[PDB]
Amino acid sequence: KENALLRYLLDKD
Amino acid sequence: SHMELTPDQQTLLHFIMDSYNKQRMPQEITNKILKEEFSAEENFLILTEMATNHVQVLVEFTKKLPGFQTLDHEDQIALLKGSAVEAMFLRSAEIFNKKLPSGHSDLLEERIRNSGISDEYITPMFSFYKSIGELKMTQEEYALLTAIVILSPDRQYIKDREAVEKLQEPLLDVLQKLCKIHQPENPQHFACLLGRLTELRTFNHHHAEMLMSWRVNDHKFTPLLCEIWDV
Repeated sequence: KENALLRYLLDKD
Repeated sequence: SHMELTPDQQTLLHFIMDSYNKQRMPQEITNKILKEEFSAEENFLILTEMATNHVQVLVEFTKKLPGFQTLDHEDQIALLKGSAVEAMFLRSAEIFNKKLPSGHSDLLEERIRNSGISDEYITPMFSFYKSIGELKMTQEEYALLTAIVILSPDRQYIKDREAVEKLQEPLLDVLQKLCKIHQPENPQHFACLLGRLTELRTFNHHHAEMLMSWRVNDHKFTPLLCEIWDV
């Protein structure tokens, strides 16, 4: 996906 | 009472401060500032490590801002990407001005000026650091200003700009009051803080040009930095 790493950090508790 | 936080504002302020104080620079990085070998290559790699940490810390600070996770998910990404450079420069200014010992700051500046980065972009960075330093902001003002930069309704690609504006306006009201509590003799203080956000926005262009210039031995950036800066 786009912005995969940022989305990983955003959705990681 | 035009200068006194209501109970809800004081709760909001504590909550932002808790989130702001939660993370700082890992000792691994501050240790490298002090004892790593000195070369343009080593210095550039420390600075990319610092930037990567800045992004990580900013995401965590932003996730804890009240209301942020109620926003549309694409707008959340749009805010994090849109604000990343301004928030990095604001954070790094505080770190340089207030969070490092003298000597750490001296060696970090020496490493910054000897990292293969052109003086075209280093000189405005240190000018801004001093310009921000002149305001002599408290930790509370720094934290609130940072949250105001992050929750900007004006970033590219925001779908629901009203929703962001609703989150940012209570922070501005709090900051207005903080300026009257902390610098009661300087009525222009809050306007001066917002005046510095104008200089802060010049670093979107400064950073974009820097990314186009040479990189010591043409070293690369971390995946996360490439992603947040659209490299």
